[PDB]
Amino acid sequence: GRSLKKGPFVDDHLMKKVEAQQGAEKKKVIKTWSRRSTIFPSFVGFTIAVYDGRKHVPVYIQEDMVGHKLGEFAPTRTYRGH
Amino acid sequence: PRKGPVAKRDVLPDPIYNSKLVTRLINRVMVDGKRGIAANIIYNSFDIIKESTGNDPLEVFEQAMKNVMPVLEVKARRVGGSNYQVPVEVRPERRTTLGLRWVVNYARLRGEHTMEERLAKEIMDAANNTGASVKKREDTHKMADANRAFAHY
Amino acid sequence: GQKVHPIGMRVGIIRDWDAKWYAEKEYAEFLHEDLRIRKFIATKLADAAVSTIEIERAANRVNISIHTAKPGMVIGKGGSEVENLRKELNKLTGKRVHINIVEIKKPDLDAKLVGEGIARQLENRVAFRRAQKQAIQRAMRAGAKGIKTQVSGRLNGADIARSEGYSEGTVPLHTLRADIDYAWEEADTTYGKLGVKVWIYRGEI
Amino acid sequence: IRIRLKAYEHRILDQSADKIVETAKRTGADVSGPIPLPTERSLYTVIRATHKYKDSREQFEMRTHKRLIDIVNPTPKTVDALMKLDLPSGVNIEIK
Amino acid sequence: VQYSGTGRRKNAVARVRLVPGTGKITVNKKDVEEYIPHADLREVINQPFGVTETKGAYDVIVNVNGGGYAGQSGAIRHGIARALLQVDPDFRSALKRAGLLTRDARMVERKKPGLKKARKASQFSKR
Amino acid sequence: RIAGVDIPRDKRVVVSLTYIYGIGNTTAKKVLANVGVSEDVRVRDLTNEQTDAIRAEIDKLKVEGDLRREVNLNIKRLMEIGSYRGIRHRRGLPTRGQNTKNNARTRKGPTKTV
Amino acid sequence: AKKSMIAKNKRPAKHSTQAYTRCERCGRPHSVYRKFHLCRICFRELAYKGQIPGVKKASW
RNA sequence: UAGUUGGGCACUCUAGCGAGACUGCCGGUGACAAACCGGAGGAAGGUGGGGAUGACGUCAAAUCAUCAUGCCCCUUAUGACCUGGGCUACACACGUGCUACAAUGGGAAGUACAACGAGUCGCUAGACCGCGAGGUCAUGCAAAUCUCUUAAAGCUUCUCUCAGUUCGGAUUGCAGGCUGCAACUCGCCUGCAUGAAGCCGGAAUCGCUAGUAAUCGCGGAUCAGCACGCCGCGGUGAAUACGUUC
Ligand SMILES: [K+]
Ligand SMILES: [K+]
Ligand SMILES: [K+]
Ligand SMILES: [K+]
Ligand SMILES: [K+]
Ligand SMILES: [K+]
Ligand SMILES: [K+]
Ligand SMILES: [K+]
Ligand SMILES: [K+]
Ligand SMILES: [K+]
Ligand SMILES: [K+]
Ligand SMILES: [Mg+2]
Ligand SMILES: [Mg+2]
Ligand SMILES: [Mg+2]
Ligand SMILES: [Mg+2]
Ligand SMILES: [Mg+2]
Ligand SMILES: [Mg+2]
Ligand SMILES: [Mg+2]
Ligand SMILES: [Mg+2]
Ligand SMILES: [Mg+2]
Ligand SMILES: [Mg+2]
Ligand SMILES: [Mg+2]
Ligand SMILES: [Mg+2]
Ligand SMILES: [Zn+2]
Repeated sequence: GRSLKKGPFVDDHLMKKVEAQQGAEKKKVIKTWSRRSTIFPSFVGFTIAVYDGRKHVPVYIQEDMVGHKLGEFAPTRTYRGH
Repeated sequence: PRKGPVAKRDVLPDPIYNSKLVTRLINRVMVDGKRGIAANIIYNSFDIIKESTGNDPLEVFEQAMKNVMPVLEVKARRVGGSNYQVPVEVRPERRTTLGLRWVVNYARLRGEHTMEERLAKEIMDAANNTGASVKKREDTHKMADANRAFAHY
Repeated sequence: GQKVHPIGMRVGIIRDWDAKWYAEKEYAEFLHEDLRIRKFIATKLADAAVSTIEIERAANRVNISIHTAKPGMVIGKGGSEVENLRKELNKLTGKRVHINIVEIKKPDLDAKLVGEGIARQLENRVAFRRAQKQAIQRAMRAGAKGIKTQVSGRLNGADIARSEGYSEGTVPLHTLRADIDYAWEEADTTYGKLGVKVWIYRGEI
Repeated sequence: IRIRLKAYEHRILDQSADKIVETAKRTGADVSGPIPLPTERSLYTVIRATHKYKDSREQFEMRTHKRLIDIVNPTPKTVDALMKLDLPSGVNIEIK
Repeated sequence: VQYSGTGRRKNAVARVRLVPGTGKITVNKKDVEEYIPHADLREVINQPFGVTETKGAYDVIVNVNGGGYAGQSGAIRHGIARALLQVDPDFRSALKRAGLLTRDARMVERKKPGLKKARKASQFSKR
Repeated sequence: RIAGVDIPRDKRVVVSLTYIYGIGNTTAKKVLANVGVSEDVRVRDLTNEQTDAIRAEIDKLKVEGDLRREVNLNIKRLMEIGSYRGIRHRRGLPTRGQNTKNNARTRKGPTKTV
Repeated sequence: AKKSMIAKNKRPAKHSTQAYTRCERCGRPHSVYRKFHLCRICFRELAYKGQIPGVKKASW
């Protein structure tokens, strides 16, 4: 996977936005196109609207979700069945 | 082919038994050009034959070939709207080929764990005039005799 | 069935490369520089009867041999035209360019020149049969051991395209030692492209 | 001194190699060679058609013929003579 | 004094040298039995002596490289026949009738484009 | 026997250990190396003391219902958080990126010709 | 969109991996030989014309 | 210690020039021809093997998406820029392959033999670290000089004993190595763990006549990274051809 020396990855703009909202009593939805961003404890407790190709699907972060990419929690394509 | 009979490539004699027939046996048992494994299996089987029977394995193998090699085969002929078999004497080249083919195939089908053991058992049975290979020769002769009414073709 | 390009078939057997230079790290750069040079020269000297451009490279220099059946027109008065061409080529390439003009004796035996002539006539709405016939006449009189020509497209603006060709003498395309020149040209007409292919079999090698 | 010659056509390569040997020997320097080196060959396979038709291919090859020349006890004149002797543009020459 | 020879088979090339002796064969500084662990191949190498009736008369030193063991065995056999020619021209007739002088030219046929091997073609489905 | 699973008797000790869940061939070699017991002996030929030493190593290891609970917890964690992988597990489709247009029979199950 | 794509390819890439090769003669993106910076089609065409030094039809 | 060093190119090899193979010579048949059969010699004999080479044409076959192009169409949009997504979907059907179902085998140790090609910020020695993928230091080479690269089948031992297994290697969990700005959609690889179907395959159907089939590896183009595909290379290496009814 992602090599250890490299650290995590998180788009700087997304990381900056979450850090700005850190000092907040109540969190506001963060609209992002950054599928690549990795989830952080700072991300915990927020609602992030991740772009899924055509619209920003909201996702509530939690300590269970940490350690994964945001895009994985926003399915791209819909398949109801046949 | 259409042009006519083609040259038959030759075979050198076996290194230790000095027989072309043993070389042909190695060729038949060989797979994927693994001639080393093939030759080792043949020699192990011959050793087993000499052990379990005091006779020379080469003589035993020749006896098995005599017992298994057919004489009359059946070739299918389509006559108008009816297709049926026709008896045909086997030229000696195809005789040895069929003998080796039957021996190797039925040996591979035997139940013994190792191929050389299977081959040795099959060879000894064929020499004693019994086993699957001898049964195949009997069935071939039986089919030829049954369709013997068509020998004029 | 399809046929190998007559020149490409003999390149390295009896035909030699037009790009007569060697390079390892600069191979791609030199090749693209040659392509741009050839394209620019064709555009610039289109009216001049230019056939072959042989490019050689010696350090920063570039030696360009241009074959033409109108050497005087290409050279200009007192070499004015060739000198202006050298300046333009120096600008385009970024390095010194020596230009050498060559006289195409017997222009009728050049595949590209014959094809260009036929294409010009077709653009002028000459009968394709007559154009090819006179081309073959001139080539044979020049002394070609054989010639072959083909024009394909919407002949006379016909709705259904077809190909009509002519030949005289011998054009043994399968003979490798045979010295056969080949060229393909396009005539743009009111109804689109017409392809003019010419084979000229000269004395074999 | 060591001279490596490379070319796409062995005929012109041999011509240039003979010229180098002739000028050196005339100058009096000792020459060993020419020594043929294993010609490099590269192969390029391209689909003959411009669309689909994968099975029909065509193969082109680029060959680099190479010659080696060794000059021993080179006289002072030989260096300038070899540098003045000009090969065709189709031959690549390397010194030492 | 030594009698030289060159043998070739597939990509294998063998420089053979006969010297009068007991029939010992060494290949690339190792004994024949070590180098060729196949009895059939060793017999193949010794074929020239059998036809020329020179069993044990000459020992062989072979510097061989290229190809595999079977190809190198054929090259050793070819070089031995050539070295025997040098030893005595009269062996030429016997060696020729044995075919040992003939250079086996069966080489690996080149792969063809559009075919998975020299002649094997891709599995074909009509529809 | 060792971890509650009756490993084969006549088989060699390394292979009989592999029959335990959560233990592969490499792990079996490592534990036998720690215990000092030769890998060739059959488990029937193993002495009581060697068996007890093997038991201590395995207990130190994590296997059987413990490992099964752990892996099920991980898979359940994915499914509950609603990851893409969780939905893959829920719908019985390849989770590691394979293409589902063909193949995928291992996850999907037997083919339904409909 | 050939001209726009060619211009975009000519411009410096935003990231290293984004850089990709086109046939500088026709702009074809697929099957571009680094040695010649040409697509297979243009390479075959120019090789036939004999304007690629050294290259010639292979056969053995 | 090593073809190392000296020394020599003799051999091999490399690559220019040549020789050779032409029914040329001999016997027989043949319409005194063409030619055919056999023999000698020779490395090669009747086109020696293979490649390139693809007639006039055929299927309004394929390609307006390589390129070019008449005509028609759009022109603040069918043109242009950006991020993200899709081309990777998945109840199903088909084609082409890879791996298997095992003992002519799996596994452990030791030992032997290639060829074609690629290499500059690229091929990387050697050493050290790491179980491994790889990482660090660092060496030679723009190369018949160094490297990728001690090839795998093979051969010799030891073990496994016919078991859905020590066959099988899917799927899955975990923990990691790389490339890249970035590996979730969606890369490859490694270790641990798990261990799926599969016991040789219905009707039917495919390739191949010899260094071929089969089988074993190796290199290459594309390429930051990524092939069971393609192109090429060599290793080992068979069975069969009675005959032209179908
Ligand atoms: K997929
Ligand atoms: K499929
Ligand atoms: K490209
Ligand atoms: K020579
Ligand atoms: K177009
Ligand atoms: K158009
Ligand atoms: K289909
Ligand atoms: K495949
Ligand atoms: K074994
Ligand atoms: K990915
Ligand atoms: K690669
Ligand atoms: Mg294909
Ligand atoms: Mg092969
Ligand atoms: Mg286990
Ligand atoms: Mg994938
Ligand atoms: Mg790219
Ligand atoms: Mg021909
Ligand atoms: Mg169509
Ligand atoms: Mg258009
Ligand atoms: Mg985009
Ligand atoms: Mg696709
Ligand atoms: Mg079984
Ligand atoms: Mg054939
Ligand atoms: Zn192009």
